[PDB]
Amino acid sequence: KVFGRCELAAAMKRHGLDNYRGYSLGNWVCAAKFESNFNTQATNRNTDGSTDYGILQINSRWWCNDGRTPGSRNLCNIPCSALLSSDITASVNCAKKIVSDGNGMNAWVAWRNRCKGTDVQAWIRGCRL
Ligand SMILES: [Cl-]
Ligand SMILES: [Cl-]
Ligand code: NA
Repeated sequence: KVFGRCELAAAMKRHGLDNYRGYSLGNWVCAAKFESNFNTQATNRNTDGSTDYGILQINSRWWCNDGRTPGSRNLCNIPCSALLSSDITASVNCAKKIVSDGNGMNAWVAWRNRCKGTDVQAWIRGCRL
């Protein structure tokens, strides 16, 4: 599923992400735009052989099982394929664990480089929430 901007914002707010660990909703929408272009089916292979999955590009080296990243962990206890669903519940729940792990949203490279320090409220401007 390719989300609209305000549609995704409402779903994330309906999933508890607004101000989660201090990150306003616009941070999460900005991250999803530049990680996946709001596409739940996005995948990208990394040099080390791990793969990133879904609307927030969660990496199989630590967070999910895809059967093809030897020596990796599955800290969200899910198959990586579950992160590609049109229902974003599994991605949101796993993102809550990532952002709690000490490094905040710096875990998402595109957030650090394209969202951090910008007017992220602009990403939810005009949405009914
Ligand atoms: Cl915001
Ligand atoms: Cl933080
Ligand atoms: Na894994």
